[PDB]
Amino acid sequence: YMSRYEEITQQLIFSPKTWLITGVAGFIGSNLLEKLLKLNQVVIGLDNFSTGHQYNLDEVKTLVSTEQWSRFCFIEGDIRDLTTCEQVMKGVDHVLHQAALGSVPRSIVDPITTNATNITGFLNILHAAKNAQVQSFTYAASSSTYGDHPALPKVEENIGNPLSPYAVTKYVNEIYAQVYARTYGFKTIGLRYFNVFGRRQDPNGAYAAVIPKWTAAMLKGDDVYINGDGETSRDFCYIDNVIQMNILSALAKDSAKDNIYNVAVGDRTTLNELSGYIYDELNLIHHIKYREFRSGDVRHSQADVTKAIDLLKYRPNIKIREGLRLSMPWYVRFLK
Amino acid sequence: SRYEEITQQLIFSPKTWLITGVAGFIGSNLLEKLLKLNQVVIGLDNFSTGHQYNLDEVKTLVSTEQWSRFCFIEGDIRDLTTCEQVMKGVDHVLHQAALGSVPRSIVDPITTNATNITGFLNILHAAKNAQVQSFTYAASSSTYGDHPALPKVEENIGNPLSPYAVTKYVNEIYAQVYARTYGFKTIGLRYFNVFGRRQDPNGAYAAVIPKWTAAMLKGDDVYINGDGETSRDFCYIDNVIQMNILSALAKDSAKDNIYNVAVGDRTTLNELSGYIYDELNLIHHIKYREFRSGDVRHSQADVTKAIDLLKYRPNIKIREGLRLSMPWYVRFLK
Ligand SMILES: NC(=O)c1ccc[n+]([C@@H]2O[C@H](COP(=O)([O-])OP(=O)(O)OC[C@H]3O[C@@H](n4cnc5c(N)ncnc54)[C@H](O)[C@@H]3O)[C@@H](O)[C@H]2O)c1
Ligand SMILES: NC(=O)c1ccc[n+]([C@@H]2O[C@H](COP(=O)([O-])OP(=O)(O)OC[C@H]3O[C@@H](n4cnc5c(N)ncnc54)[C@H](O)[C@@H]3O)[C@@H](O)[C@H]2O)c1
Ligand SMILES: CC(=O)N[C@H]1[C@@H](OP(=O)(O)OP(=O)(O)OC[C@H]2O[C@@H](n3ccc(=O)[nH]c3=O)[C@H](O)[C@@H]2O)O[C@H](CO)[C@H](O)[C@@H]1O
Ligand SMILES: CC(=O)N[C@H]1[C@@H](OP(=O)(O)OP(=O)(O)OC[C@H]2O[C@@H](n3ccc(=O)[nH]c3=O)[C@H](O)[C@@H]2O)O[C@H](CO)[C@H](O)[C@@H]1O
Repeated sequence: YMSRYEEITQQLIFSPKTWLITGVAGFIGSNLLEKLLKLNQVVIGLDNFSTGHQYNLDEVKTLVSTEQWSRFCFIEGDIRDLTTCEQVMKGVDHVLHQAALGSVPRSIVDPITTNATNITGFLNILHAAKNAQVQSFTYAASSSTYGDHPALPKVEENIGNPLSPYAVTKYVNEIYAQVYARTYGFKTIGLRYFNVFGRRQDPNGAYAAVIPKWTAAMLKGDDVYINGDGETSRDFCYIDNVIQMNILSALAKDSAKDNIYNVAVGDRTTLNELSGYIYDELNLIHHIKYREFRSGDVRHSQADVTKAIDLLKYRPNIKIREGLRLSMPWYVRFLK
Repeated sequence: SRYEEITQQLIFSPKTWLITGVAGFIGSNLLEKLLKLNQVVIGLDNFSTGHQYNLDEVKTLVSTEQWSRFCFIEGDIRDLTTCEQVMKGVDHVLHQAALGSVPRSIVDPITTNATNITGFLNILHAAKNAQVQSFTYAASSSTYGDHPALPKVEENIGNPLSPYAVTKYVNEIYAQVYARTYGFKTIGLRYFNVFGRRQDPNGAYAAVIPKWTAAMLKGDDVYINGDGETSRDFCYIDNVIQMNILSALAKDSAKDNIYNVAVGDRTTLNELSGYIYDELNLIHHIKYREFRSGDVRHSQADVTKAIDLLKYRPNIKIREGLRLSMPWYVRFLK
């Protein structure tokens, strides 16, 4: 069970609130859209259809009641534009900010647009929220912030130098958030994600995350590439864990705010083991080439998640193996 | 001696310099020096906190031939196309364009962010793609933040205390990342409260020295935010010009590095009001309020790094600096 979460969701259903999800047509955003509409919350959504999709919002329509859906007001717009950020914050209680351009390679290839999206856009949204005097503010940080720090597991206090323009932007999100707490008393929570996966994560496009990437390759019967030696390790975290933690953070005690928390499970899968898992779970649904290391890459990733467990009563319920089983059906229906 | 050695070689084989923030306090002082060295100079400013009249002044201090190898473009660092075009044929970049003032950034962090981050990145990236010989940018002693140790060593850094402080720390991190992923080595200069000729005395954001000088001349109130025991390493302008040039022409091993630019002296605000007063009286010529929010408490540089790797010689200290600066202010404000 996820008791605290269970309690807070109950709390929400009785006294519903108005939420803003930026990046709401994206992977994590539309997943938050699902849960929040299933709790009868009023939700304002903001996306620009950069990496996000209309079909993800169309999917959530089929997944919820028409009554629940009529409380969703979606706005097409850009976080890089301040006035739209201000317009979108009117009467908002809780801010879940997921809008950004991900991908470490994307940021090497084009650090300028990545900067405007992930720094300027984050600040537009943060400032607008402080000005609107929202009840809470939660934003997507990253495990990439750990940079070249060698120790495992990864604790929130200890980071190294950033290895990618992507990492810089996300780290900058944290600095700004902390500084907003210092100067305005606006307390936020930053969630450092550790490779999230699950339903609605884009398998198409040159910048696809590894799990939906390999899944599409394996299904079609194409080559599956391993960047380096495959001993590179990750703490893959199924979406529902991220969903739990965003909501936990939005209704967190005040003393629990102005904090950074790892969002993961505490596990360590190498890229070799992962291929094996994505092979097995696709077999039971009835249907390898090594190259050089990706540049600006983090080597090993494993979260120490006890801070979230401690302060927020986070209870991670879904490990990678169970996560893949729940996700593979969705990907088959998607690429058929 | 190394600085004087360098400046001579510059006279003999002049290089092309890009100065961003050329119409501002530090930038215009760099202009005057470079033009006195017969350097080809390209200047970029948007006249935000800068001034056409600062250029006019430099024009009067330098011959008309030296003034003809100055190409000024009015424009904004926030626009990448202008950052790209201004890099044409450039040898050395001195990046000085930014919006200072901690209080400015508390009222309006979005605007401070756009210029100090977006604009900085714009100019970093263009120089990287232009393949210039060097890139040196203005960093800040503010990025020491809440770190209590004295003196201030480049390595030992605390939490930033303001939006302005963030932007200037971000400049360092991006510079580090560009060295990492693109092999483009830069130098960041942590300036420590610079003063001298052309530091704007007007407006709500004026630094202590020009502001206090202005008010003492006008008989207005002189305000000390808090203790008066709040302390700084006031750096005379000619020391900064020296570092900028030493950094522009560093050997490869001295690049991808950060340097404190200061003198190594600690001066309290109480002491400063006395010093400025002393120096104004010699040219034939106080209320306590609350601490300024997001202020750094004590600031004093250890400048041993710059001395070792860049052969820096901190020449002018507070007193001689004020004596050199005071006549400029009287003539200007009159
Ligand atoms: N996916 C991971 O494993 C992971 C890990 C760490 C951090 N994050 C962060 O989580 C957040 C969501 O990632 P995701 O996996 O859902 O990726 P995604 O690309 O599916 O979601 C991003 C969404 O933000 C929207 N967006 C981007 N720029 C925008 C703009 N300027 N204006 C309006 N909307 C904009 C996109 O259209 C998209 O809908 C991002 O901040 C990402 O950097 C993700
Ligand atoms: N003076 C100090 O005490 C001190 C200390 C540490 C760091 N710095 C930094 O040193 C640099 C020089 O500043 P200064 O002290 O000469 O102040 P200043 O205000 O006189 O100079 C700033 C110049 O940059 C220009 N500018 C601002 N935004 C611009 C933009 N977007 N596009 C083009 N031009 C723009 C302004 O018009 C002005 O000419 C800045 O980076 C400042 O933040 C100053
Ligand atoms: C540990 C870390 O910093 N994680 C962050 C990083 O994800 P990652 O870059 O870790 O996620 P990813 O799925 O892009 O890469 C995972 C690993 O798989 C490798 N790979 C990928 C595809 C392929 O076809 N073959 C292959 O070998 C890739 O080189 C990497 O080592 O950035 C993401 C944003 O996009 C998130 O912010 C993550 O938190
Ligand atoms: C130590 C530090 O972080 N220094 C940085 C910070 O300068 P500072 O903000 O320290 O420079 P400043 O000239 O604004 O003020 C210095 C001191 O003077 C005090 N004061 C000022 C005006 C007044 O009327 N009365 C009064 O008491 C002010 O509160 C502060 O304690 O930002 C500058 C650019 O903006 C530079 O980047 C400096 O490197």
